[PDB]
Amino acid sequence: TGIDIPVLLLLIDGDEKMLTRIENATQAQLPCLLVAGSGGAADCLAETLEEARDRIRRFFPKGDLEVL
Amino acid sequence: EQSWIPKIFKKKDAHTTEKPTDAYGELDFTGAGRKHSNFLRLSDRTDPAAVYSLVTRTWGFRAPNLVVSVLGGSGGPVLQTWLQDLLRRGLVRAAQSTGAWIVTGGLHTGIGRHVGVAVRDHQ
Amino acid sequence: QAQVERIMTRKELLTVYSSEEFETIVLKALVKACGSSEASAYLDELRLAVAWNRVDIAQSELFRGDIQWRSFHLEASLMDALLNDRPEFVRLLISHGLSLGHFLTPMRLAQLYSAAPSNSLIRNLLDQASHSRPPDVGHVLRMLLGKMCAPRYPS
Ligand SMILES: [Ca+2]
Repeated sequence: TGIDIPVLLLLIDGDEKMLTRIENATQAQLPCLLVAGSGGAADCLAETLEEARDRIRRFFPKGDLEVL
Repeated sequence: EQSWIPKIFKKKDAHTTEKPTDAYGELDFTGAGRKHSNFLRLSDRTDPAAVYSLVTRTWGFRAPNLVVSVLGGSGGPVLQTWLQDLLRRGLVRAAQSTGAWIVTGGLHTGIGRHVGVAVRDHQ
Repeated sequence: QAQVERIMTRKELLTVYSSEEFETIVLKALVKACGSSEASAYLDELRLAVAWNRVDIAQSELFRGDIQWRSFHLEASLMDALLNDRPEFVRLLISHGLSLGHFLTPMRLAQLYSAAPSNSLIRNLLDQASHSRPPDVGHVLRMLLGKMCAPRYPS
């Protein structure tokens, strides 16, 4: 400002591109929040935090399993 | 004060070259009765320092206590009402106490549309 | 021993019922063996939960982000919960994307008043208003509250 300005990212849901967005926002450190129960990339990342291929197919039926 | 905008920022990728920015200035929505806003056209190459200085010093917005960037999908249709309550009675209600910038899509897509209406309601 | 091991290979299809209730165990067993996620395979479980008032089972198992619900899936369950006085399911189904503005129609609105008990006061008032077929709720409101305060129902 001389106080630091905190920045946070909120992920409601997403397609396969939101995984890339989260990876890019994590390599360059930025905290992220994942909405539980909203499906998509948010739920895919939330369920592994707290059958992996089965989960990836469950939230990404058309996704490339190995790359995902 | 907006005169030097075409010189600091550029519009349009090896097939293209940079050119002075043309679309910029204030923005009024016809008949909306809202406050006068600001808008700018800029290329993806632009480094964040110039844009941040523009927002903080030329447009007059004060430095934010915190920034929350909302990213999501579902495209057109509005979200389920529990997500609506999470947006309004959650993020926006909390940001009302500290004061904050909420960054998301500036379009009429569902997530941006509900973020805007929640911000307006708490305004 | 071989038979018991062959059975125990597939524990997902087995549940234990202890006297220390029946509906909850039935719901758990039915959900445990579903597997798919197209939201068509869970309608039966949703109807059973509505009938047995299993709010927590529905909210935990049936409404998760994996299962992609939308309005036409939940309209029938919402009407079932409205008619049979299940407030928690009414709250749950609306919160999960059931557009109330499109849902409510004069037909279903009249059907809701048909759920009143035959001996209830509101039934007698409706019959008296009709004796003075639309529900005629506005006439009852005029008789009760008077012209000054009665809403011009429908709103
Ligand atoms: Ca089933």
